[PDB]
Amino acid sequence: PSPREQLMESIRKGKELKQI
Amino acid sequence: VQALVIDNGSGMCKAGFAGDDAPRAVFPSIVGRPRHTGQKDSYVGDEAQSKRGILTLKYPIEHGIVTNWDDMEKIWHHTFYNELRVAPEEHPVLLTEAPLNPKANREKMTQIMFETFNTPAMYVAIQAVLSLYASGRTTGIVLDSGDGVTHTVPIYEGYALPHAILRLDLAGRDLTDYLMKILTERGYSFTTTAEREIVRDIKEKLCYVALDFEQEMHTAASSSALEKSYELPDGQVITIGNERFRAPEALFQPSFLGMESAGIHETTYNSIMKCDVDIRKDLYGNVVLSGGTTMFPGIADRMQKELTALAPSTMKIKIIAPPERKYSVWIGGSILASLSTFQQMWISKEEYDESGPSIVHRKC
Ligand SMILES: Nc1ncnc2c1ncn2[C@@H]1O[C@H](COP(=O)(O)OP(=O)(O)O)[C@@H](O)[C@H]1O
Ligand SMILES: [Ca+2]
Ligand SMILES: [Ca+2]
Repeated sequence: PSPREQLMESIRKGKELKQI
Repeated sequence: VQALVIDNGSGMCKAGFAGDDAPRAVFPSIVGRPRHTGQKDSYVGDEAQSKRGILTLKYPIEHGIVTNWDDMEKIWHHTFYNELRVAPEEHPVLLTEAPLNPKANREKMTQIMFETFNTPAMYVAIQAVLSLYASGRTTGIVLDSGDGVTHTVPIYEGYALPHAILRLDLAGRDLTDYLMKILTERGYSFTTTAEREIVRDIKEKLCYVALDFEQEMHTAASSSALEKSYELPDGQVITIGNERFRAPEALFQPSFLGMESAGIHETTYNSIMKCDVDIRKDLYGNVVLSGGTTMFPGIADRMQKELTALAPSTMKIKIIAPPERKYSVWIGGSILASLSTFQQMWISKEEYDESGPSIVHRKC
């Protein structure tokens, strides 16, 4: 679909970030 | 291939690597210029402050908007070369900007990155929008209170609605200042910049927001339950009472600072009211607190109570105050720049060389 819609969807999914 | 994330705040610059949970560097947004001109050409952050007595100290982002680009280039140069120990020509750079940033300023950020720092790619994101992304939302309203500025930002699917953005020139700096003024009643004399730093620490450790100010004032007048001790660097111990909730009360009652502004609660409501009725349910149900000044214990409940008094009776209000909200702008940037789906969003040098700085408008 739209590149912006895929971005929005991945932001809603969330992600783990590397602990520093 | 690490992207860099730079959050240029009115008070503190936060910098690090995309994919990381926290910035590698946090330093004051100050540039120091020698008064005598006779040894380094400029100093940035902690070093500028440690030599304050021989430098002309500059605050180029005092209220969230850059007022001096040379000072800004110096902050960026210090971020890359001294703080992160990176060559900016080797990394995509994600920069943050204040909401309602003038179109000319977005162009200067873009030009400086490609022309002065030779970045292979860059992107400019609104701070408040990054805070919403940090909480896993794409629609919502952000109350971002930092050091020199507070903004209320309604967001619909990643787009900050500019007609609905409101700004208050009231934040942490004003609260610290107010606290020094009110602490004189206890015979305390905080005047020097080093003493201003002690008071900022008292604010950050012992201040809170009262659920009902009038009631809280009665409690402190009737008992000693709210009195707290604080040990100064010298070793001397001081007591703080109603000043604990009187200083943050200025966010809700700007008249305490001698300001005619509406409080943070009414500003949030005014922003919601500037938006289409169809998305208001989504705004009230997603109120995201961001920035150091929203860190106060009790602030979320106070916002819930205040907003409930202004909102339609049938409206479900939800306040989201993550415990890491002091760095949520940075965290959102780290998430954004390390996402696979974001990789095609970057403004490349090739695109910039073809279009000039104006490309930021079409891309960011
Ligand atoms: N725990 C805390 N409680 C209250 N205020 C805080 C706390 N931590 C930081 N602050 C205040 O927040 C401000 C810095 O917040 P920040 O969002 O980083 O600002 P900016 O982006 O404008 O530089 C300062 O005025 C600081 O004293
Ligand atoms: Ca900020
Ligand atoms: Ca007022």
